[PDB]
Amino acid sequence: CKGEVNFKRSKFVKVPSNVAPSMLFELLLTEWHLPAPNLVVSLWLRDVLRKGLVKAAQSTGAWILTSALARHVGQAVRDHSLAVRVVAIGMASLDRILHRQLLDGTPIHYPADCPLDSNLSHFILVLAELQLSLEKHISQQRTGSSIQIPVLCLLVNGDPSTLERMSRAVEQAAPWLILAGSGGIADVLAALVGQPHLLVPQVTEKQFREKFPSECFSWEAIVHWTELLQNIAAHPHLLTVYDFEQEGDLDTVILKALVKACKSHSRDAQDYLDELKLAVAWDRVDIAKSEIFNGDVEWKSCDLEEVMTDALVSNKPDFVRLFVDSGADMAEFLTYGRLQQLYHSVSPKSLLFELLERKH
Repeated sequence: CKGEVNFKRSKFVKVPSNVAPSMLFELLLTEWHLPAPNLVVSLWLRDVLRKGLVKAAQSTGAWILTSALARHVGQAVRDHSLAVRVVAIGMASLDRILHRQLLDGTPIHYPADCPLDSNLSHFILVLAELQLSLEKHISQQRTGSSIQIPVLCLLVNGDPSTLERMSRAVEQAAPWLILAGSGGIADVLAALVGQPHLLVPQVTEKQFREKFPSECFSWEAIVHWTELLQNIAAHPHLLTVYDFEQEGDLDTVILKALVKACKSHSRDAQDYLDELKLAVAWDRVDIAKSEIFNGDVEWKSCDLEEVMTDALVSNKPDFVRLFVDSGADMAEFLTYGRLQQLYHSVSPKSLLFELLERKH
């Protein structure tokens, strides 16, 4: 069901039980008319995040999966939108929303002193399972020149139950990147990950009593969280702890984690190719060179060809230096058609474009 809230109208798509995974995706794509996401991330530290990435997202755009500490960041992103574009989707249930009967049965006034955040301009009215489903759906959807789409899990100061949300997500083939200083289950995660015996039957209780000792817990939930943690810690790939109290660049470790991730899933050219396209977007070319080409992958020219075109078109010289140095023979690459393409891919704003146009 389609609805509009003249609050400047926000879109509502009815999110029925067991909804098709590719249904809400195409609905938000078409009914909301947003551009293709080149990146998706599902939610000192208060400035590091909201400055280094928020600014570095403007270059290429991305999608941010959130739920209306959190209010400060919501207001921050609201302030960031005031100054290619990034979109936010309000995938949320209907039970926790107030005045749900008013919107169920045309500006639906839902003034409540609960209501949803009016900063968002879209929503999907119907929870963790939907998150996992959409994540696996986007991670499979190939945005291309056949190009897949990135999705990441940013964890911060979470609660205990999130481990379950992480547990299945570890099976979801999703890299996890967590910060060590957020102040919740993130810190215990950061502490308990490194062990000779990766398990922790009771010292898990030792730390959960050590960190956040406001509520007392039964031993059954403690041993259950212990087995959950033992199951989660068995995928080092998706798992990636880091610190921002000493030194970093969030988009740098971001690529670091994503790259090490696409390392394990498989070893192909096209496998690494999305990530290489990523570094292309981020110009973190040194990282990839040390990491991707020189790291493991022995490339084939015919493959990298496409990317090479991309890189050149970006006036992006260095990566070309490398890809050529990676053994790309532009002599092989060159085609009068290839140059025809390249030139037709010139900037319309360029006086070159105008001059060529007058010529034509």
